[PDB]
Amino acid sequence: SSQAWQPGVAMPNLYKMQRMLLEKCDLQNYGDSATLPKGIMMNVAKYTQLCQYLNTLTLAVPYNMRVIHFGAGSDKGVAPGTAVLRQWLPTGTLLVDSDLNDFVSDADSTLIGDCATVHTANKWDLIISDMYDPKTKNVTKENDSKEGFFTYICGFIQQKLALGGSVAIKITEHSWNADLYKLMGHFAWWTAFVTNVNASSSEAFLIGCNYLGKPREQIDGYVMHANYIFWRNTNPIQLSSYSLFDMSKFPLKLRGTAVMSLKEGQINDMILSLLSKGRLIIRENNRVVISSDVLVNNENL
Amino acid sequence: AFAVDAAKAYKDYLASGGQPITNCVKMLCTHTGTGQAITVTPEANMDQESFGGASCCLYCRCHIDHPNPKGFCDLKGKYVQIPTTCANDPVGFTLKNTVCTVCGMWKGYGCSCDQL
Ligand SMILES: CC(C)C[C@H](N)C(=O)N1C[C@H](O)C[C@](C)(O)[C@@H](n2cnc3c2c(=O)n(C)c(=O)n3C)C1
Ligand SMILES: C[S@@+](CC[C@H](N)C(=O)[O-])C[C@H]1O[C@@H](n2cnc3c(N)ncnc32)[C@H](O)[C@@H]1O
Ligand SMILES: [Cl-]
Ligand SMILES: [Zn+2]
Ligand SMILES: [Zn+2]
Repeated sequence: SSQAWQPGVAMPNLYKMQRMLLEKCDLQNYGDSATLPKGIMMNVAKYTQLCQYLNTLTLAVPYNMRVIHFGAGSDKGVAPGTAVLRQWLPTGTLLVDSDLNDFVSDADSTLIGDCATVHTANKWDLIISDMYDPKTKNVTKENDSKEGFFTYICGFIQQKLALGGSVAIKITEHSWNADLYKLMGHFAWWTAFVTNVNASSSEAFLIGCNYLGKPREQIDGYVMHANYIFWRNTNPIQLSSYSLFDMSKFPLKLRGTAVMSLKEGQINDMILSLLSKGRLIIRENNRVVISSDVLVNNENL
Repeated sequence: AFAVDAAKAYKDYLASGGQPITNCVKMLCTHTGTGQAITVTPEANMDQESFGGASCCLYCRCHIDHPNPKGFCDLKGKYVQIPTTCANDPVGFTLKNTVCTVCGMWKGYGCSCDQL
């Protein structure tokens, strides 16, 4: 009932526990659009609701936080989602974004190129991805796990997400990857969150809350995506913009979460318990250095 | 001795009846903020809209060098408050107007330092 006053709807735990088979996604409210406040873009609204939901979880929020945002450019040449993330994150948070095509951004640094060309020396506290190829919405072909940028994202998380860190990765009916769902089991908690403003779409953000660096739970990703679609197919979400009108508690609280460098082998059950509670980040606190690989070619004669 | 003058070109285009630059990124906020011109987080008051700064910067949006001899952008990475009556052209507004160095309000749209 009250779901219309929330920023969106997270997949209830019982649907996560099913063993459904994958079906086509048929949303009753398909094609409907929410009424956005005057002059507000869908992507501003969408990221605001995502951030409002993230405010309800046990995110670690250290001093000198590091956040990276893939898929940040729009067809308009600007980065609406980055602008919302920077509003949401504490002032001074280091924010890097990236996209295939050129765009103008408020991030501290921007890398233009395929995500597979992005390398970073440091680990990150939060990874956001809006990466999406609309050519995947081919309803006439079978819906298999996709590779492409999802393969990169899975490796990036395992190699460069700090222990205690969190992610939010955009998926849809056809844009999904089984190993990414499997990796959700390496977090203390996970969900698939649907924004109320975009509830007529099969889009969701797959959210991993507090990374543990090892499986807490064995998740079959083909089954979990079928479970996700089953949920969407059987649970119409009323489009709603209601939460956009109350921003008083929007900013992410600067928790000053502790950061420690530790070697694998110092990670005991007390450490894992603190990681699982949003009370600790494990990574080095060096300087943040990034780069984009550039392919060189000379096309002459 | 030649440099492109983008400011003047946009001012002349506007006067010629041209459509203001679009897709400036408008933020959701309380509209109970300080009303200062350029801030690290949205600060629109009741008579303003807040926008992501890069999207309101002529030089950022046109992919040209900033006039600063060092190339630094006043707006990028910040939020700009624009009077609601002028929010159809934030880029025009930020170009044409000036921030009071004392109180941080826009000259003539919040700055009262020059009053008795
Ligand atoms: C605007 C109307 C309400 C359309 C109505 N809903 C409808 O009649 N169709 C007929 C099709 O045959 C397929 C389907 C599954 O019945 C409907 N549909 C429902 N959810 C969908 C779709 C869809 O295509 N695509 C591509 C999606 O991505 N999702 C999430 C669309
Ligand atoms: C929905 S859009 C971006 C919306 C954007 N976040 C916003 O805030 O308006 C999807 C984006 O994902 C990007 N992207 C898609 N595939 C990519 C890939 N292999 N590598 C890097 N970026 C990709 C696209 O260029 C595209 O801009
Ligand atoms: Cl499972
Ligand atoms: Zn600029
Ligand atoms: Zn003044």
